Amino acid sequence: IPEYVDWRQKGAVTPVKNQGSCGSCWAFSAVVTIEGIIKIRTGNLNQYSEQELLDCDRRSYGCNGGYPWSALQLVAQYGIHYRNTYPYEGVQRYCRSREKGPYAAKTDGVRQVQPYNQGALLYSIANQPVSVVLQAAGKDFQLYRGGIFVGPCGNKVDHAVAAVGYGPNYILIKNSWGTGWGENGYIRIKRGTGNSYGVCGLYTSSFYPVKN
Amino acid sequence: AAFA
Repeated sequence: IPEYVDWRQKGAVTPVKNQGSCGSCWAFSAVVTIEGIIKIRTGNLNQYSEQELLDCDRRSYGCNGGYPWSALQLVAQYGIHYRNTYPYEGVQRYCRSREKGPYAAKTDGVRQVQPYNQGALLYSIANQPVSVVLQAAGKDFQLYRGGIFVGPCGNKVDHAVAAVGYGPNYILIKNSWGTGWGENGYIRIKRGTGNSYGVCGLYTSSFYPVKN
Repeated sequence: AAFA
C-alpha cells in the first residue's frame, strides 16, 4: 500500500472535463470510476459518455441531481458507450443507448466502501479509483485555485467528484469543473486530522463497479 | 437527496 498513489502517471485517468451549467456531478464521477477499472485489467484506457448516463438514468435527476451509485449499477446492468458515440452536450434527453447500438463497456458489479473510514477509502483507491462526495456548495472550495484544502467547509454533502490518488497527507480529487479550477481541474484535500466525516464530508458515501 |  504505497506511500504514494497517483493513477494519472499510471495511465488510468484521461484529460479533465466540465459538466457546465448541468448539475450532473454524478455521471461524470462514475465514468471515471468504471473507466479506471476498465483500464486496470484490460490495459485499455477509455473515455465513456456521461451524457448517456444522464439521458438514460431516470432514477437520477439528470441536469440537476443524481446518484453516482445509480450510474455504475446502470452500466453493470446494461453498459455504457464511448464519449465519442455519445459525447457530452450538457442537457438531459432521450436515452440513445439502444438507438446508439451495441454497448462498448459493461462492468460486472458495484460495491460501496464503508462510509467514514479513511483507511478504507485509500485501500480501494489503491486497488482502483472511486466516486466520492462532499461539500462543494462551499464558497472556499469554489475559489480553490491550488492548494491543500482544510476549510473552512461543512458536513452538508452535495457534490460528487473522484479520488485519483493520495499521499501521507493529501488526498487527490478530480473535479467535474473546467481545468480553470483548483490545480488544473485537480484539488488536494488533507487527510489524517481526526475528522471522521472527513473535511467537506468526503467520507460520507463512496463507490465502485467490479470487473473480472 | 440527489447530488447536483
